[PDB]
Amino acid sequence: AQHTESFTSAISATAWSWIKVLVGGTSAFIVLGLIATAVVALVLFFHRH
Amino acid sequence: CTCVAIIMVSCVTSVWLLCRTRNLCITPYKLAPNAQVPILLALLCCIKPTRA
Amino acid sequence: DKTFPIMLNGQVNGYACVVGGRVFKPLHVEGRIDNEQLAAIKLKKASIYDLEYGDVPQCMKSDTLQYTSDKPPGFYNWHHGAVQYENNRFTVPRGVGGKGDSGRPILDNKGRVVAIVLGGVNEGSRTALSVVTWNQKGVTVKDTPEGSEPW
Repeated sequence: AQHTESFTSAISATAWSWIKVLVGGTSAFIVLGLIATAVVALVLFFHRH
Repeated sequence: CTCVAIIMVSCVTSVWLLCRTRNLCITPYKLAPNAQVPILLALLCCIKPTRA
Repeated sequence: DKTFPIMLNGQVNGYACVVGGRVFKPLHVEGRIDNEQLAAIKLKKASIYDLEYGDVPQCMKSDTLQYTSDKPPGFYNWHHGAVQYENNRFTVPRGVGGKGDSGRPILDNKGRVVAIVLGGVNEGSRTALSVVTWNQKGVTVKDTPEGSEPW
């Protein structure tokens, strides 16, 4: 072979889109879960006084 | 060494200015336990909120 | 009224009151209930609100009616005296505030439960009670003073 094969040579544009979907959605589904517990905690402090 | 001295002589004029205004926040309200603070000065303009 | 002491190893250590719609029991105490028909009540843990499950049937429902908000600071029918304040509990004198009598309700002049005590063994010259209250529209609030040991 005249060239050198890199680590990201075989990854196409469709395979990059499934990587961003399967990482960004699962990261935001914990971030929304983490921000859900920061809403009722502020609500419970308002209910105390 | 001059540049880290200008920042440090300006950082010590912060805690003598921010906490000076913060000491003028709650001492009109620490003397009034039967009064309710406004929510504009409780959280945004000043730091310490209501505590029970 | 209708309150049930909790049986643990032969001695009394807590009182399990009943409110209309849902029964109660202190979480920090333990033992067995003193009613045969309350043995089927599902025991569960909860948050600091002292939340139990009142799955009693209709045969002994509507015992003590609850009280709404806007509680006046006047007289209240405490079991060993009276309480004459609204935002804080009244400074009850010495003698009261022993041990093993948690969950005792506070009655109104109309025979309505307004609060359930949780703690406050002793603070010194006076005594402050960590008690549950309703703030403005019926939302359940747990109120505690500083340095309140459970009682």
